[PDB]
Amino acid sequence: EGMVSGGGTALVNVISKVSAVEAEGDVATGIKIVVRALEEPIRQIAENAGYEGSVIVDKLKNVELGTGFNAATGEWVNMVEAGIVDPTKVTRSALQNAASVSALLLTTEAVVADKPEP
Amino acid sequence: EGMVSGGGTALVNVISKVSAVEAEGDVATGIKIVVRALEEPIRQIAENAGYEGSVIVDKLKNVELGTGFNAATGEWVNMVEAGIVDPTKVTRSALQNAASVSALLLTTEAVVADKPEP
Amino acid sequence: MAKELKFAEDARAAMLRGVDKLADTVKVTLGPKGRNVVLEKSYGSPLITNDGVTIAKEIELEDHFENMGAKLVSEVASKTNDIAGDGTTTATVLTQAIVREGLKNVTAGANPLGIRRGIELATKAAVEELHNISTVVDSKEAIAQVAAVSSGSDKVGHLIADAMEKVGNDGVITIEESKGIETELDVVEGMQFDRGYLSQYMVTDNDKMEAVLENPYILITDKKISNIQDILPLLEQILQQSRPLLIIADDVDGEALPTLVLNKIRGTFNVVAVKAPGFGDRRKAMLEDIAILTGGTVITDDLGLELKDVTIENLGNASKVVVDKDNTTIVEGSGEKEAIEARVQLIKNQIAETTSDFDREKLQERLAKLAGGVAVVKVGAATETELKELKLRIEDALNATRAAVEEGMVSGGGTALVNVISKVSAVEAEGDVATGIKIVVRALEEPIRQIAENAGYEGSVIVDKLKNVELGTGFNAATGEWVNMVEAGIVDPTKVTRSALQNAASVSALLLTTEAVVADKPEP
Repeated sequence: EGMVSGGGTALVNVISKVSAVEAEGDVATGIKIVVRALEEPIRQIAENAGYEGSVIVDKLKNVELGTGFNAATGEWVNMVEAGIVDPTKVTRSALQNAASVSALLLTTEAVVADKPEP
Repeated sequence: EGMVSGGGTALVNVISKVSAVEAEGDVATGIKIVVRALEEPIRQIAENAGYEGSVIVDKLKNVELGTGFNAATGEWVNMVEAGIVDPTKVTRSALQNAASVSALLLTTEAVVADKPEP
Repeated sequence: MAKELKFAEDARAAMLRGVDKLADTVKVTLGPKGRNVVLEKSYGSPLITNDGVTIAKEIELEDHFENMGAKLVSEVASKTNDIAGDGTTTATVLTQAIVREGLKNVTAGANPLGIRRGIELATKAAVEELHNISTVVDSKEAIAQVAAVSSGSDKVGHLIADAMEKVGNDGVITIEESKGIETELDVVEGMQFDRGYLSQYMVTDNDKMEAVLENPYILITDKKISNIQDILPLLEQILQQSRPLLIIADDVDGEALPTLVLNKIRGTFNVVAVKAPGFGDRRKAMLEDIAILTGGTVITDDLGLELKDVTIENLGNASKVVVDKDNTTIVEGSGEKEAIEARVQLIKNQIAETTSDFDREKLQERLAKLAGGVAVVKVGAATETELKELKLRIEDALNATRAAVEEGMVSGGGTALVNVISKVSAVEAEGDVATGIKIVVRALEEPIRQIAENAGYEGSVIVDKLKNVELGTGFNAATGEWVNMVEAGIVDPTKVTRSALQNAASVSALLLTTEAVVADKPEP
């Protein structure tokens, strides 16, 4: 596949293109929901390091492409230069699986499960 | 007294000077306490308007003095020019009263109260 | 006493539960095919009715927060039941729908301020559209027709038309019970001014809330009456005369007001005190006008007259005085016609001489009030039951006629509400503003759907068919046939619908933004 920015930076880097997709009604809502959810990995990583996730997300949305947040040091550097790189296949496979299974679960309406034995 | 920036912008504008105060031990701990707490008004105002408080605080800490956040519009303008101004006396009196009463309460060790009548 | 501080959605959950209870109790009476509801009474047989406002008034919930919701929605309906008798229900239904859907949307994020903004924008657009499409009722024949609908028998149409023409659009029209069997229209010299009673204890007609005085004495003064001692000789004189007393002063307060209230409650004195209309130099103008009409004298320090020196002669006299919560009406003042004519000519000269449009407007108001007179409708019928029924029929007919005269006439049965859906959907917005726009668009279908369901027809089918028929053709719930409402007479005042929509939207916006609810804890 190739190499892309690690640490979830690539996920935020594609937010603009997703928001650019045109839809209406529930389709537009489904677009917005994915737009919101795509920020979860980077925000969670920032919170785990003690940094405020919202601040990191907002700053990342306004920096040049290829520059992200180094959770190890808390400094905004070039991930490619700093070696914080993740395979494209891993990210795209995770996104595809999560989206597909979330779509399957959201359409569930009746659950048949074994009653716990008293 | 005079006129200062409204919407709690003045409170954040004095954070740097408070952090510049030198102390050690519990004195330094209390200094950090006040530094952290001084952001509460602006953050709460931003949250009431639906904006993320942490983002607003972080951005305000890095903008020029005299420019704050207009909660009514969500735009970063000049408070003096936009008329978002608050009296100096109000802010300083509120801060003094809050600090004094918090100091009195934190030193409380035993509470004598009337037992509810059954 | 102990509070029950509660925040977040659970407070709003209780609010919604209360509003839903009240709406489920009220909305079942909506529409011509509305069903009947049974209300409990302390004594006598229980009352069964389909009148929405009474049922809403009688509702009181044990749960404190649900009681808050009920009282809120009731106070909303209060602002609307004043005109006609149906606007007190549609508002409740719209409020319920908007609150429910808005709460559901807010539960999933959707910053409430954006929802409120969208609701306000949609409501403004809907009001604009309603004022756009309407059958303007200004012709005399149309006015007579509207006076001849609702109950309106048939004669009330012509009677109201002639009285309206004689007194004008804003002229005072009064309804009286003639001792004969025929209903007659009379125009006499009278005064109505926007000054209600100072207290409800001296209300003579509890059902109508109005204070009614027959051949009363009228006290006219610009002074403030805070001491009962200032009027004791005059009170004794009037008690000797055993006649009602009307008091027109700058303000009656202090100890004199409770004393007069107690005397009225005990029946010792049939006295009514109201504030003096106008302020400053203006107040003395129509104070003198009232004195001229009633033959009384204004008790002012300029003339050297004291309250204790007031005699029976200086008091104004009239045949009948009606005092409501906000206005006081005088019928057949005892003052000389020539003096009233001279005052009218003086005011006309002032109007022709004044240069200030504000002062000219005030003088024109005084001139029109003095010269237009009062239309008197002496209702006559064979039996007291017939007389009362005719009186009630004329009352709402006059109210609806005035309401149509000011705003106009639109399609009834909620058809007008659906007819404006397209314009509201045409409003451009994004985010939570667009969400609120969709909220209002969905909620606007509630009245017609509810009316269709009450008659047993499927609401969704009615809504879908109505959205695709020509404007002016709606659904007749009485017959189930799609006819021209204007031709079929199913017409509702524009003011009623627009007021209900405005009140419902405003109160729903206020409730959706609520974050913390403070209520008294139930006592164990």
